[PDB]
Amino acid sequence: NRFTVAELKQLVARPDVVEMHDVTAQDPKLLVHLKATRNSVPVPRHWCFKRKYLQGKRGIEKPPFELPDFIKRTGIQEMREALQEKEEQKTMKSKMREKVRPKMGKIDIDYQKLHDAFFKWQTKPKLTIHGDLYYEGKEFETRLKKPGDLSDELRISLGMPVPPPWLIAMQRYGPPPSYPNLKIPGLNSPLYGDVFGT
Amino acid sequence: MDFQHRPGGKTGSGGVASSSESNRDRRERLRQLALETIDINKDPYFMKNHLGSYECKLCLTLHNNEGSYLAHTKHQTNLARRAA
Amino acid sequence: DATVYVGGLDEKVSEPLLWELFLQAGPVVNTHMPKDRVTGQHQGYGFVEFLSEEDADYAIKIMNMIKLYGKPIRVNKA
Ligand SMILES: [Zn+2]
Repeated sequence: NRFTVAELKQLVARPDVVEMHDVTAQDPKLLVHLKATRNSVPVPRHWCFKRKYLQGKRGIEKPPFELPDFIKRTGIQEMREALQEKEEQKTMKSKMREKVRPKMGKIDIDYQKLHDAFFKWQTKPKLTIHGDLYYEGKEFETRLKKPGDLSDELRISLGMPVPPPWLIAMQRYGPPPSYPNLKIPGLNSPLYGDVFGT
Repeated sequence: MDFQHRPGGKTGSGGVASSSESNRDRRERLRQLALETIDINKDPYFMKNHLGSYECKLCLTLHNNEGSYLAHTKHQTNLARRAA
Repeated sequence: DATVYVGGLDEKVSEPLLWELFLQAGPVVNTHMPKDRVTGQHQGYGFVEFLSEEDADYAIKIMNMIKLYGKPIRVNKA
């Protein structure tokens, strides 16, 4: 009733876009033709998982938040945490005493600093591509760090100026068999910053 | 009038707290009592989430209330399963 | 012999630093770096299970000359 993956790979120009269960679809050729375009996105992985989306963590800890640079440059966090720590030591007798007798002028800094941080110190953040899809990971493999290029921490730890000590053995040993398509600049493809290869 | 036998009150008091303030004070005191009993019992399975929820790492179970984790003491069979 | 024991490192060179050095040199499928229950610090030696035996051979032969965190990292077949 439906052909195998070899007939779908021979019929379509992109055999890598053919899925494992795409042959059981009603229109596998149309799905392969739609999946082979330049501006398509894959199905999110939760359709195969029994686990719900971002639900099965249940035991890990995370940092609360990282504020942007202009908000921390206004410095609202310091007296906000000071006010929270002062209110945490207060009693409820003191809480209704302050409720019936308020004390203003707590922060009272200006309007111009927040006006400058909203407008003059406004920085455009880092936004990902149109075809990006967040999943259960997508926060750890940030190397896409090129292969064939040592990191800056490993270059500083081994005393590599910007000549690593193992770069001569890497040049004499040729390309590595794990990444044959990776080209190391300076020794194999004659490299700005710590990324001295691709 | 009997000034020394009236019910006791002090000036600049602010009055009695409402139901919401008393409820959140009771919830904070229950959280403090649960943390005190956890630190007395020295149970390493208790964790606080980044969203602020009780979690049993030995059971891998979230808890809505403090007494939900206080009643999670099954946990012996899950501890024997997670021991190996 | 896909698994390779990588040692001769210090406390600055960790499992992520070894993973970055692997992504520079040769890919490792899995990492085994157990730690003690009292100290909980990286010893600098771990079992990197490579995706191929040639990657572990190139790690033991060619990549066993770097200075990981000041100490000379040595990769042996395991
Ligand atoms: Zn439990």
